[PDB]
Amino acid sequence: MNKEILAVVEAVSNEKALPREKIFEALESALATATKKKYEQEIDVRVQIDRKSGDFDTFRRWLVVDEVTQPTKEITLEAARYEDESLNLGDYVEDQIESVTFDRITTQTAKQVIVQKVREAERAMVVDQFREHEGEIITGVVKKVNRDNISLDLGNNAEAVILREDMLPRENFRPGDRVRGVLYSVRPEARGAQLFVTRSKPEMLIELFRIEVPEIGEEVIEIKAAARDPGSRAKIAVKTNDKRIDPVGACVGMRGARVQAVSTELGGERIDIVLWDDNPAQFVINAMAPADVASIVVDEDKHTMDIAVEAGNLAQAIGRNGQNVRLASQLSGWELNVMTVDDLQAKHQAEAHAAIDTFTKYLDIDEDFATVLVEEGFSTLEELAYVPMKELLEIEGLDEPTVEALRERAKNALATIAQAQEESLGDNKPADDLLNLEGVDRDLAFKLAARGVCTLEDLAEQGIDDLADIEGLTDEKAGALIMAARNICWFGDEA
Amino acid sequence: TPEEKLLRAIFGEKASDVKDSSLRVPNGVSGTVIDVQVFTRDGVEKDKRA
Repeated sequence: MNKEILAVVEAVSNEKALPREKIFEALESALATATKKKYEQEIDVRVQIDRKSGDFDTFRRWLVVDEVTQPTKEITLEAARYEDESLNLGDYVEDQIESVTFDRITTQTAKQVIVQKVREAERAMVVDQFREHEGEIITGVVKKVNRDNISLDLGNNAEAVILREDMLPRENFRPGDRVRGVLYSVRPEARGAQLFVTRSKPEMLIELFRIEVPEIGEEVIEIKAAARDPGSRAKIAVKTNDKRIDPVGACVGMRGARVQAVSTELGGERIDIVLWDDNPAQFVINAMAPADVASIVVDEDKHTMDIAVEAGNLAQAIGRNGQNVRLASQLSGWELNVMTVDDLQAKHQAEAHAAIDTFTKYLDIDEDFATVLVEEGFSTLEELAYVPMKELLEIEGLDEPTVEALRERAKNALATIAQAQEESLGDNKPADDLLNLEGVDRDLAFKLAARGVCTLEDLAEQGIDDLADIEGLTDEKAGALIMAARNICWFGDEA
Repeated sequence: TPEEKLLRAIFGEKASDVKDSSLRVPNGVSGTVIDVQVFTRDGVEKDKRA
């Protein structure tokens, strides 16, 4: 209170990083806590130290409880009725004040409170800088090496932490080393907000490769997508906007130095450069690299497609574990598949045979005529009216009667939907035991009808693993329904 | 340290650091304080108990 408290509070390098009001409030709160510790009564007071004056005025708050205990710090309107009840019960406004506290025997407590306030100020600065800036997503030097954890200190008092899953499963970090991780969550932990990073997304790899790619730096080629996974897959691909540029060369960088640099940040996984194309059919093959151009598939409107490749390269192109398939799903904007050319040929033959069999029974034409009409192209005798007439009637001969397969189908759609709809009418018809059970979707009745279950006893006998075989309904929902049915059967004494 | 300006400068407690050197009872023995003597040279102002 002699033009010294404000000067002591204002460092202003680190202590006065925030406004002087915050530091004064923290110091006054510490002083009030020390005074309350020194005070015989367990009263609650708050102090305010003006920056201009420095005299910390302390006012004892009320915080009125709904009980009669501790009248100096908890009262109600019933007791205030003697004083005409000027204020309602439960008021937390200030109602008392203290002249001055000596704070002499409590010097150790004041020092402990000052240390706690310094820690709180460090945490506040961390929240003000790293949390407001979403941490420091940059390469740094680790300072603490805990069990499967690395804590690094950044500039401006910022800090970051690396989770166990965010690092390599086999590699362990040590203090003073380098850890690569993009901070995305500054959790407000005690004594500073340590940023949390996770190396499980392709964004970090794309950002690392973009800076070291001359095409990306000069904006000659723009990257449409990127795929990366720790331990599973990591590919770099950029698309040239008709600038006559090599996608593999742009993604690799200068003699592969960019890939080698990104490999360390990617958890030790090798970084490979793949091509990119605008056409999805070409884009799938481009993103399948390192491989050969043997997967070709197109779709009308859906994004689903098939992938065909040689037997030797069947694991390199996609792989049964997806070791490159996640690239084709991501770096191409199209569906991927892990199989050989034989599997695709068998699938196409099966689809053609199914279409021919359906058309034979749906058009009432002769078997040989239907086979001859359907062998010209895949799915020829299907959606004749919806598809253009140039495809369903390209061949000559019975061009006029080709529209009959759609004209009859338009009228017979009602009978066609009968097999889809009334199939459950006789075979396990729905009942209130399972179809009307609360907590399930509309597909539950169809699943019960197609599984042969009709009564709730069969569902109650089964558990969750047995019902988990159906992908439509999860094990938890079926288990909950079975438990509810069993409870109803047990306790149906009360309506 | 800035903690010094925070603690002793603001509060006015400019002693400012203290170390425990109290004449503790030697371990292993109980007792009852029967007589206490205070000898003060006549240069220092004696406290209330003196």
